[PDB]
Amino acid sequence: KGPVAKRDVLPDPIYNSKLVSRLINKMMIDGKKGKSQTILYKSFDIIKERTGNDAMEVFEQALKNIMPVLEVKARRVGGANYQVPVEVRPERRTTLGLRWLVNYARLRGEKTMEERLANEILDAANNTGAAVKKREDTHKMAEANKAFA
Amino acid sequence: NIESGIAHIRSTFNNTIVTITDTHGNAISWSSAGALGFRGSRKSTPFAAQMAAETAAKGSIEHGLKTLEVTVKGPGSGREAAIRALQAAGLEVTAIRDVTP
Amino acid sequence: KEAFMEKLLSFMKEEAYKPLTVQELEEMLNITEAEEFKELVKALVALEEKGLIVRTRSDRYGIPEKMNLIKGKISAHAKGFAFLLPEDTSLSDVFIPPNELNTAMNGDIVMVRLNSQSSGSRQEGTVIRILERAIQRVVGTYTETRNFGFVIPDDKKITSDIFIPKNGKNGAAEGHKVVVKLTSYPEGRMNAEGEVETILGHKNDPGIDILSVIHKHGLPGEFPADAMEQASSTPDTIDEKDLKDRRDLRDQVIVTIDGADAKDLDDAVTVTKLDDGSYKLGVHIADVSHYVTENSPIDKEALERGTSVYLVDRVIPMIPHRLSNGICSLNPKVDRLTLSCEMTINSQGQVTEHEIFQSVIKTTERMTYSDVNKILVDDDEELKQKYEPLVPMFKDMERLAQILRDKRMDRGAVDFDFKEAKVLVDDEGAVKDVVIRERSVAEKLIEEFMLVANETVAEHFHWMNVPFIYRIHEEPNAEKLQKFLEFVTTFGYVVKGTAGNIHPRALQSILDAVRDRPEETVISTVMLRSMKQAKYDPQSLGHFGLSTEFYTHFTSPIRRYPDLIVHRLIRTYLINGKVDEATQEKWAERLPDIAEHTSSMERRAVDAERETDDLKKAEYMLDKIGEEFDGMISSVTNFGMFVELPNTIEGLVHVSFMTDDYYRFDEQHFAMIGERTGNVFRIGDEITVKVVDVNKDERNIDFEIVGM
Amino acid sequence: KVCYFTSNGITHIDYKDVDLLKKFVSERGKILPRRVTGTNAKYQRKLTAAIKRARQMALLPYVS
RNA sequence: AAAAAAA
RNA sequence: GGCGACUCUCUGGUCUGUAACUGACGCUGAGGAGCGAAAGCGCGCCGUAAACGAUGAGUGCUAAGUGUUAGGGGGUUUCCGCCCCUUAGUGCUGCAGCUAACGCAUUAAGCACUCCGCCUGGGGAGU
Repeated sequence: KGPVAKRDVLPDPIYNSKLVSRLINKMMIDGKKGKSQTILYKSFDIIKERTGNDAMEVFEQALKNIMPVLEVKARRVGGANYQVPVEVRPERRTTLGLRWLVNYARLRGEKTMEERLANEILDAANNTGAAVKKREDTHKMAEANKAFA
Repeated sequence: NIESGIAHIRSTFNNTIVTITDTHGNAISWSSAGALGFRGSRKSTPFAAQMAAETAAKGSIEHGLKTLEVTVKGPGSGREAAIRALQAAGLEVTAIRDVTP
Repeated sequence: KEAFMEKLLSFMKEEAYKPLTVQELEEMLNITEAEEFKELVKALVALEEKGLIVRTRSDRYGIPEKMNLIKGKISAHAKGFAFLLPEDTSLSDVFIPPNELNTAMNGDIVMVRLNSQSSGSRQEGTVIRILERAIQRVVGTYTETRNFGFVIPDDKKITSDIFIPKNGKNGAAEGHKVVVKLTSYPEGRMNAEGEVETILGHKNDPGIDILSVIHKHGLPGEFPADAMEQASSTPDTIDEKDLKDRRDLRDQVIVTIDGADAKDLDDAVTVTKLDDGSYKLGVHIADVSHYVTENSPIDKEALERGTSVYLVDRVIPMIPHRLSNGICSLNPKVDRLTLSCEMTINSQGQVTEHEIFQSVIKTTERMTYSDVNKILVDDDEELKQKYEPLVPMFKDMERLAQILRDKRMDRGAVDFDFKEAKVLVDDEGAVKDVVIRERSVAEKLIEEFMLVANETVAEHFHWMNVPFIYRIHEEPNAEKLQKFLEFVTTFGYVVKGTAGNIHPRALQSILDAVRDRPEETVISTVMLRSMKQAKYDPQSLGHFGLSTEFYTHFTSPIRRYPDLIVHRLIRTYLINGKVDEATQEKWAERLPDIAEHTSSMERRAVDAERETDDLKKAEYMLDKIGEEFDGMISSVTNFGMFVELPNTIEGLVHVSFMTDDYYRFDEQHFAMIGERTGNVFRIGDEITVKVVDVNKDERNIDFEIVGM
Repeated sequence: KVCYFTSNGITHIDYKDVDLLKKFVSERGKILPRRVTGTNAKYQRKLTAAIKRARQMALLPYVS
């Protein structure tokens, strides 16, 4: 009945960003937060070595481009079947940002995850790749059925 | 070339037709919400009825009308906006008359 | 089809393009054939579907992209939503959902993106940008918590509590009404933060309720020290030097007719009947421009004040009490400087001749409206005997005022005679009674004399063709009037005209037909709601409500800054003869800003006076919980219906209290219809209500239906 | 809300006095109820007839 | 809710 | 049973006021005679029908308080105007009483008297 409070994660110790921590917890498998803490700190050294920019400048830019603005929600009142355009709550923006970032990074062709995650962030930051596309995809779809809401 | 005429407005829940006639009921011109490309909910609205009265009126002004008697039919929302489309098009309204059967 | 759509879009893409209707697009494109008209409607629908144009809910097509947007003012609601009021008043209001406000507060000038689809009857939009912030200060009740304070705003349109940090308390205690200054606006999930600028007092202390309203609106407080020094140095009597170049009218029979409690006597009048049967009317107004000179301390303050504000328990005056009540006031049987307008008026109410000049008067008697009515109407022999020399003049004044009224109504003026409340308070500011304000013969007599003075001055200066200030009332909003015409047609009242070209006499042709009917009050009320507000302007654009081409305010300079300017321009152009190009250009530059400012200060005033009345009306009904009253349905909505009592107190019947049936709102008929019972509660229906609850803080009165 | 005819001492409502009658019909021409007019039942009956005689002789309309 | 006007 | 457009012709009854006249000429009414939803059917026959306030008719009597229809009178009031008083209904609420209860309560289902109709378990069977 009353919106449950989301669990207050700690800031990532080296970037002081609770966003970066949330990425670690998204990447973490079978409670192996160590593996994911390593992978990211390996991925962000890869970003900083290539770009020269701070990984935080790029990662926040990457999230901006992945983060959705409007989403499709199924509504079946009587008939309807209306894909109601819904504005993504700011917490659900980051959620879907980090989910897609990680989900598509794992699917990439590169050998190691630290490189795969680095390259997906670098592609996301350049407003390209697959995770940015996925946001576009649902917006193209939300624009397509924008007649409802 | 006739001056006095009736403006028969049939405002239904689906549509608003506006014929304009002479005193003998011979049709000078007409226009409907459906004739102006409105469809579905839009045909019912008083905006389409207003707009249907204008194109009907501007058709009649060519034939050279000046005064209109008005007859309204039906339960639609168009009659008030359509009539004020006939006074706004230029043709003076002598008398309205609800002739809903 | 595509070439025509492009040609329409290019036309709308021109920099001079404003949003136009289908008819205004038809005229502008010179479409005369019926088939080209079909093309246009088909092009407009196809472009609107593509989102390349947007129809506003006033049926005006605009290129969104040059906006994708509409610039306008936020009008917030207490339930967290808002409307955009566009700058272009021809455009319709855009609904803004609470989630789409994006930190925009009540009154903020914003840019709103238009939503291609709507979830209701009106066009939706999202606030993309805030161009100007309206609210900087907030009045509210301070509440104390363990480690911080908050202030609950008195403006309920501010739906979030203002966070006061522990250092921004500045001595405010639990229950104190407080003036907060906003240090931060709401952002994301954070409320606004602010610091307590001023403590007004405790909310339960006498007069703090009205003192919270004064501060809410930002009404002017104490006079500056230099203004009060100027006032205290101003002589209590006329200097002999000031009698030079003034017409001596001290030997004439000149009277003031005012309220019994009035001390700021602006006007004094005389009427002499001439041998031919024409009347000579003298109107003699307080020469405030003499005492208050241009760029004086009082002048700078009066401009800032713009008008006197008349709240329930007090008056906030435009000029200090030493001048307004002392040397400017036309006090009885003392010499007073005036600026006169003297008028010979024929048997049809036509001003054949007039003169405007400076004079000195000595008023023969200070009369009251009550006394003048008792002489004329009640035929009171005791008062006639008391004022035996003045009775013949009063009878000539009555006849002349009737003459002027007849011509006024024949010209097609709209006599809007509604029952206004007068709240009666005691010395502590507690409500004693709420009575109807009745306009008598004596008030309608002076009204006509100030009106004919006010038109006469306005006509004189129009033809002189010099920079001047007018009191204009523009033609009503065609959409608002179109709705009003539709409304009265349900009661049967058919009006001759269209909403774009109505003559003032047409609307009166309604108010007469409804006179002494149950539906009078509400048709009256809804007619008002379709009218524009009158403002000040340097162009003589006419006055719709009075059905006149020339009108200004000349007759009340003590309490109106536009009248005090009219006095200066009279002294500049006629008396001093200063009609030079450098004088004209000086006034031509200043009058637009003055006219805009004083018009703002008037609206501010009227809003503030009302708010105090509605507060004290609510205070009055606190002790009437459980009592039954007859009333008349003054407004119906989807949530309930408002009920106006005989004293002009209004309340809500909420639909929850209508327990006998499920009631559906009919928007066209303005009626709540029971589904099962078939009970119909319409606008204008007399019902008997009972007082259920009264909230003074919110100004709410809550009824239930006893019987029809 | 007083009855015009008990007020103005009017025993006989005549169908020919159109302008009087016209004080009691609607704008559509329908007969105004007694409630709304404040008329006496007696006279309302009287009036009503008058009107129906007036409407028959095309002095008043049936439908405006 | 909503207007002149007046004060 | 019933009776709602308007006008006219013709005709029945009702109430209010005065008491000039008549002088108990009244009341009920089996039978009979007439009228009579809806039909039924063939303008006639038909003649029964929640044709049931679910309450014969008549009269006298027994707290109020309030609304309405048509009247009468008084008060001041010019007159409206309220106010008071009454009569004939038509309504609500509610004593005393009555009821098995529910209710009825001066429009009694209260207290009395006259006359008529009508009932005496359910079903069989209104056969």
